[PDB]
Amino acid sequence: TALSVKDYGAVGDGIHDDRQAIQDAIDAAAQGLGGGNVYFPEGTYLVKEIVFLKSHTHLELNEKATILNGINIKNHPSIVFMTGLFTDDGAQVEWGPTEDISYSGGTIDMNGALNEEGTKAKNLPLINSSGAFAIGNSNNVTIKNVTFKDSYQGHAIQIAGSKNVLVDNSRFLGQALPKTMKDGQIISKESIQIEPLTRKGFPYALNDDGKKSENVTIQNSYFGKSDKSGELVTAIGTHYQTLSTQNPSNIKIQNNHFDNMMYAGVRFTGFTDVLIKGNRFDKKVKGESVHYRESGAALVNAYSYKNTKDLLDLNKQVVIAENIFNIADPKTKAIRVAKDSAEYLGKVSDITVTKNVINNNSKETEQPNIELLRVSDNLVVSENSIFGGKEGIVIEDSKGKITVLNNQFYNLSGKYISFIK
Ligand SMILES: [Ca+2]
Repeated sequence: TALSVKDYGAVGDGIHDDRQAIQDAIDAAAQGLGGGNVYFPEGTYLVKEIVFLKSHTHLELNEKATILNGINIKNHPSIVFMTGLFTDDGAQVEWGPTEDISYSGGTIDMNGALNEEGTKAKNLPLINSSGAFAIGNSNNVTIKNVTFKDSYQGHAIQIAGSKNVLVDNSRFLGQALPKTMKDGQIISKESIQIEPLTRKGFPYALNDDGKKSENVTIQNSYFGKSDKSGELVTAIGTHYQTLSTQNPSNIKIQNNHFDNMMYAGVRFTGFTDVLIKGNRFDKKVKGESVHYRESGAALVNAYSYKNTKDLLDLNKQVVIAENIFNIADPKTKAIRVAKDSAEYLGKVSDITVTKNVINNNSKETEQPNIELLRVSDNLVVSENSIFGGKEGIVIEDSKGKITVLNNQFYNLSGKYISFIK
């Protein structure tokens, strides 16, 4: 059995800085004591600086254990757990490889709920963003049964340059968005981020070689609002790639429930070999939502980074199977896969959208249910079933073997299928 965090001087309270005590537990487990295991019994554990995870350690937390984020330093990350060293900006360090870390149970309160004004986080006034994990250059990482409360315009989890990562049976509740944020900064806030390892993408380290993430599964988890703040913008994805980034591959997103996102459940550019299967996406009406995007939304959005100069490795091998969407927002698309402008040099291909079910019961629906745009070869769109809305399927400017077979369309007002030239 495990090194207890209390034995190392963590006090259960709102108030005492437990950073050191917790770090000391971890450092001892790292050596092999308590057999790599660390246990957090019931409490609220305030940390006022970053805690470092260590190779071959396994943390388990009581259901009534919370980690409370009290990192409140100007020009400094406010991320509770990192898999490598960070002190201050401009003192970044290469992160060596780390492996075999597991983290299980309890809450992390990322503590970013807004002030009564809505310009800054109540308890963490000096910060620019809050979040729970920065996983860079790691292997075999399990995050399981955890409740993630209230990131402040930030990524609850960042998975950068990391292999064999699992997110299981967790919940993500609350993303806090200042009134002042422009749309471009809002939609870059994925709650779980899966990205190549670059300094621009992952500013916590020196690693800049663009190494991919690999074999990354997000499953059996729930994403929505909290009591203290509104709905996640984008549950899972990424919004950056370049000629030097190697594309995150074998990405499985399965059996999750994306409850009323502002923008997306899954939105990404630069992935290869992804599976989005048996998920549930709900989107409520503007009126029943704390957060809502007036420029509109797309629950699955496999899109193409804005570059007109380079031949990018754009999305390939995306499978979107057996999901179900209930949409009551007239402004929301269920499924979008795109090369967004004819001006982009890369190709998007091997795209299969199958056995999905969409109930769109919105009033005066302004959007198509499924949109495939500039897909170059191997496109299958099959045995999907679509209940309600204006247009059904739209396939636009697509070359190659295109299979469209045995879809069903019900009580749609506008065009079922629609091929555009
Ligand atoms: Ca520091």
